[PDB]
Amino acid sequence: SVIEFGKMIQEETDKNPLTSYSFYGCHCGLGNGGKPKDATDRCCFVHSCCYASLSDCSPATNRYSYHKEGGAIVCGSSTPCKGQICECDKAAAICFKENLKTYNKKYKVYLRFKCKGVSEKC
Repeated sequence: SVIEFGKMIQEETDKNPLTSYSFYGCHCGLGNGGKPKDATDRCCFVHSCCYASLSDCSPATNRYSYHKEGGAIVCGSSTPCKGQICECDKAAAICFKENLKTYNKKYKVYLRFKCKGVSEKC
């Protein structure tokens, strides 16, 4: 579910998930199309490809089981949907953290009409 995703983002990046990441560049959140802007936008791309692949699981609503024990996020659900959604959410949150060193505040609320250029096959 998205609030679990939100928590993971917080722990890794220390930024507020909705105001930092929901409207970032071309491919964060509801980000339809356009060439990715930077490593962060790309983190967001791969996470969409992650979620679409799990469409049946309803990844935005589906609560799973995870813990941040000893530096790492461990995905502790047994069943596939919950097993894999968590993996996606982790995969992104750690992606953001290691790409903070180029987090660009002028992409935070990016005007997406500037995200022109043919779409990216998942």
